[PDB]
Amino acid sequence: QDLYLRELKDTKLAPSTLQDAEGNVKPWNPPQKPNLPELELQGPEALKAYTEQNVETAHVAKESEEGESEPIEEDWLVLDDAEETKESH
Amino acid sequence: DRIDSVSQLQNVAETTKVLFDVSKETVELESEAFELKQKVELAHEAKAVLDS
Repeated sequence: QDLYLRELKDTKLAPSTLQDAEGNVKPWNPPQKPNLPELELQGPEALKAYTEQNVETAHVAKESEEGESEPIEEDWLVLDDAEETKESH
Repeated sequence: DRIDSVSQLQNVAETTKVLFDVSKETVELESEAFELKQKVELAHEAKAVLDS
């Protein structure tokens, strides 16, 4: 149909100008290529953790806590304390 | 009654040290879960970056 074919033409070659050709758009002043492709590509990381989300900051798992291998001082006091607690058993 | 005071300790020497070890080494096994949580959190962070 002419109304279909003409619509397809005006909506395809112009769609070519918008997307399929890097001619941006004459009717609209700011091209989306200088707006979306790189800066708004940081919009994904603007919503994400910037230079940190894609990066995934290095955080190595640490060691758990222990008694510093100290039986010279902790063992005797622990024994006395446990025996004192045993006085009401 | 002295015998009775001795009666409780009879079946306790069987597993006092066994519990001392079971509650010690298995608790010592928690560094694996810690490091695995670390990697899982890194996976969550990167996966969220990908989702963004």
